[PDB]
Amino acid sequence: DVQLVESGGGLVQPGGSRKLSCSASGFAFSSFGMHWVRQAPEKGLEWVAYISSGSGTIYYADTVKGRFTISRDDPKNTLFLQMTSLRSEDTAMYYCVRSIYYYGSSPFDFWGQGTTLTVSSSDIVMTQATSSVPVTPGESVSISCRSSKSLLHSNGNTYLYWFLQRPGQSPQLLIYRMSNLASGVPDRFSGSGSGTAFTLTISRLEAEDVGVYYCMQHLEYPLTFGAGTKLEL
Amino acid sequence: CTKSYSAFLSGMTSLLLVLLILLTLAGILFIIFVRKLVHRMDVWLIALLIELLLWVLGKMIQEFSSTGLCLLTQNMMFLGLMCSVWTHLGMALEKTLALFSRTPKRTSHRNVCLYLMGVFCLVLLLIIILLITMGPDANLNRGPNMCREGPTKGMHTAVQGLKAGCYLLAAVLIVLLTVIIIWKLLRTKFGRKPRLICNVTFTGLICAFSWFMLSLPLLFLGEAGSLGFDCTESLVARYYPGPAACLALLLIILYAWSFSHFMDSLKNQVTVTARYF
Amino acid sequence: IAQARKLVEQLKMEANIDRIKVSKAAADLMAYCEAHAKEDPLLTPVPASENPF
Amino acid sequence: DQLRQEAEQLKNQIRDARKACADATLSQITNNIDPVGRIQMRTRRTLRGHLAKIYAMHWGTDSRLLVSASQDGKLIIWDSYTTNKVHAIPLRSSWVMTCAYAPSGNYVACGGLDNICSIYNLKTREGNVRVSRELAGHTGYLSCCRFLDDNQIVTSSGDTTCALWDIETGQQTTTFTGHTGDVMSLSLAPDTRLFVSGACDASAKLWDVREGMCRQTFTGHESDINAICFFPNGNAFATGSDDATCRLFDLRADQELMTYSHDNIICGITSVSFSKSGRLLLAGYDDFNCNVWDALKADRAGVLAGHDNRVSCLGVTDDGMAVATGSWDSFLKIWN
Amino acid sequence: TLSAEDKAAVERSKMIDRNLREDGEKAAREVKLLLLGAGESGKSTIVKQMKITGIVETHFTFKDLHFKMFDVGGQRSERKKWIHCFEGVTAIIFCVALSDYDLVNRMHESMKLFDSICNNKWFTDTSIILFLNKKDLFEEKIKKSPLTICYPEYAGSNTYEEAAAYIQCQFEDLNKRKDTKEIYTHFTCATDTKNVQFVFDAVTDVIIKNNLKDCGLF
Ligand SMILES: CC(C)CCC[C@@H](C)[C@H]1CC[C@H]2[C@@H]3CC=C4C[C@@H](OC(=O)CCC(=O)O)CC[C@]4(C)[C@H]3CC[C@]12C
Repeated sequence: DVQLVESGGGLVQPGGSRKLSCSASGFAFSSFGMHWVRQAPEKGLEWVAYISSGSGTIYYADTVKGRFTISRDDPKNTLFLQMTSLRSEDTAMYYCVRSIYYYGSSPFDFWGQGTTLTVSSSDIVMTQATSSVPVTPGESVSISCRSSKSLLHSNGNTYLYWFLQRPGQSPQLLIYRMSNLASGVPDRFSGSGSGTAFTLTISRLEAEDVGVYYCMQHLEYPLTFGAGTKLEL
Repeated sequence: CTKSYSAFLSGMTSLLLVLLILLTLAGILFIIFVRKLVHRMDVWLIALLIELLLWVLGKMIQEFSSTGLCLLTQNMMFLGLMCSVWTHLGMALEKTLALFSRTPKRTSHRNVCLYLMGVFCLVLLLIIILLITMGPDANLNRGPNMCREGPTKGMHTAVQGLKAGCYLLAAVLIVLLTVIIIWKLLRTKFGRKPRLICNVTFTGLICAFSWFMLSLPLLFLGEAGSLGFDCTESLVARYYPGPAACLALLLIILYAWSFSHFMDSLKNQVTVTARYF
Repeated sequence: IAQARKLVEQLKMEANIDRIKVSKAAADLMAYCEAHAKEDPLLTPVPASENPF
Repeated sequence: DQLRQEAEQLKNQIRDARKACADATLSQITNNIDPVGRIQMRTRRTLRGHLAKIYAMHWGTDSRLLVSASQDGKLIIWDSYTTNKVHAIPLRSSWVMTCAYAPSGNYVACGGLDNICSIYNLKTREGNVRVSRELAGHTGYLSCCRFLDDNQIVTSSGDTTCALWDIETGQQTTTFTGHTGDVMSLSLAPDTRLFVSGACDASAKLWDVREGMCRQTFTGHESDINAICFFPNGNAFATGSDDATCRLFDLRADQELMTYSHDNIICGITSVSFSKSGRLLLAGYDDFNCNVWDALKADRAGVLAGHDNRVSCLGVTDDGMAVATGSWDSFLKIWN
Repeated sequence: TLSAEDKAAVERSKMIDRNLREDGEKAAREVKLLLLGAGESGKSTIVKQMKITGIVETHFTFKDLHFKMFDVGGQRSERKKWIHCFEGVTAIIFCVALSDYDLVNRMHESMKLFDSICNNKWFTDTSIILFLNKKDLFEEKIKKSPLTICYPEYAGSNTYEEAAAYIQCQFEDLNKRKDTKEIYTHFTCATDTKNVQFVFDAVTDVIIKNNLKDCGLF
């Protein structure tokens, strides 16, 4: 079975250096691009870094560039992120995401366990209105999202991704590229919308739908997550 | 000085040059279009044909323009001759490496490019060095349409000795390569054919002859102006290089005739083009 | 042996079927070809904006 | 024995029956049809990546992805819009003569001189494509294979047999016998109730997937049939054999209808496909180029000439947009 | 002008194109031999002589040169429908039993097979290693029956060497393409341990000839 187990973290002095690792066991690791995605202990998700398949293309976020290095070991199936001079904005949970890119693939499909790192004290804006709405089980619901730039590219895609984070769990892909439903996800979810105006409808909201819902863009780097919509009862 | 036109030989070396423009552009367009550069010999032959054209156009500019333009024409004719010389060296070295192979290196034309670009850039650097040393203002026109190799009678001999020394080193190398190819081609079983020894011998000896006949400026090394300043034009040695380009074309034809994929393309194209045209 | 019995049984199974006229089959092929000629991209060349290649 | 006289009498009965229903010919009915003119097709994409000769191809039902199998031991799934190789599968037998793309898109198949049809799982977890099921059972080489669902595949081999398999169990649920020479092609019907199979004994047999019996049998060619293709109606089919002749038969009339021939062509046909409306008949030849015939009037309405070796595989998309021709010079070309 | 995950699709295509190019330059330094011959000749013997159903592939290695041998004896179908898959083999190893000049002759079926594959459309330049098997039993049965019962034009003796040389020269003049291809004839038996060295010394000349063909000198 697919497993991405991260290691490294804990209490770190400010200004020191650390290195997280992500042991990948259960899949052909050398074909997958890898992402590091951050999550603050009260806020939402934000993208840290991305290394490509075969280490050819490396991208960092603008708020983390220079002092972070993402690397991989393909014979050993491990993914390192070496961080230097940790500030107070870097105390968070770090997730290890895999994503493969070809025609018809589903990026960001599997997410790691995520490790906690506690320190000692022209981008596309993706709004979501934080509408933490209560809902009874059995009825329908619709979560909205809005961008600042048209995500519909010239090729025909609409690079909007929907993620569900349950209480006490890692995130999980529901809808990739606006319309397409991921695998292992029940068909009650539906993504729809036009340029800069998106929505996710759930019909017959059952259990294990309570949680936070995020809308990410993959139109151009850096990848910017929505603020989150926390569905509840 | 005094000189002689000889309109007979001028008509000869005009007809030969306008023949060698057309019979080189036809080969270039045949290699690119109908032959599509699928084989490595198409890369070698397109290099040889473009190096002959780059010489023939320069000689035609020198003979046709009454001004002279001797810096441009002399430099491009030297570039054509030196790159033809090292293309022939590259071909007869590739055959020598083929005879001593062990495993079937079924590789396509990717290491000829590292040779051709290297030869072109190295002769470009060795003519940039000459234009830096001799200077871009020389006025070396010893006669109308006759150009020496620099106005200084010391520097002209000092660069003619360099050119002839490179030519003679290449001729000694082509003699050694043809000897070692025939010796390795006689210890095999497929190689005892007379055609495979005749082609190698007659493309080695022509190279050796035409680069020993370009190195005899090393014999007149007594600081003489015997090749460069004495004008003359009573000789036929002013009108030599038309037949020299024809000899290089015969070398190209002999290289192409022993390569059967080019030959059946020719024999098919002359069948399909002499019917509708 | 027994292969010839199976061969003549197959020939008899093929022999007793219905065979419509060649004019009817030709008219049906003509009607199918002329009924879908508007939706044929290689037959009638579409403009370059409609063309994905 | 006296059974051969019964077979000859029944063959003469069938010949008289199928000669009785020939009320006209296809040419004298299709003279009232405007010709399609000079069809000119240009090489849009040119997918390069194979190293030995390409022996098979198949499009996708989304008409964007295609698969190609070659003799260097590689299947390659190409994105034909952007010429990007989506997948490259290494085979354990370098001698593949057929390949097939599943109509759902999850699977791909290949087979050849090792008599085994391997089924690979494209849309999988854990990344790479891996072998789902090896179907062994034929005793000759595999000449064609075509998916019915994701669990049913019909193969046609060079031991004079076709077979209908079940990819979950792994064994032949049906065996179609009746050919005397090596079966070289196959073409499923649009409704996938029937399929034709052309063989080396110059006969094309219409089978029946549900009841494994030869429904009809057509003859007309003089040499071995190399390629077969259904008309888009599902009522006719065209063959291509080694005697430089394509032939449009018919199922409801049990007879040939039209002969696609030209005296300047003296080489056999390697592959055959139809246009989407059934107006054009595409045919790949041995003299290095493909031909485009008006399927109702029978004349060379076009020539696709861009290959330097023998055109081996050919396929028109499911939306009729393009034509991929793959050949023995290891190139595929997407004409449009 | 490409998207953020069209650039990665192009990068994946470049990486697997690199893998195709690497695996094709690796699998072109392999010597692909094609085994052929009549039934009960010496093919199954010479597979065992050289330290070792569809295509039967046999990999071995002799002095830094990897060999693939494709036995096609179990492909009981039409030879004219899959033989062009082997167009481009390095050499054809054709086995002929010398002790078939009286069996039911049976040397003439082998001569028709040699003439069929030696003058083929697809093997106009493929060299042929030609193994002649069981010479030590062919000389045992040459003391009794003469060679004239299979060769009526044999104006020669019944010596083993003369009969063997006549059989070899009767085989090697079947190629009409005397200049394009060549034949490497050998006399082997069960006690040799040197047939694989003849195979190596005979395909090194085909390797040199094909390297020289790539350089333009055919
Ligand atoms: C003094 C001058 C004449 C030196 C020679 C310079 C050029 C004439 C040579 C040097 C490198 C050669 C190139 C080497 C490699 C190739 C790859 C080849 O690409 C292919 O794979 C075949 C063409 C195709 O299939 O598209 C196209 C020709 C080209 C550019 C050759 C064209 C001729 C070039 C530019």
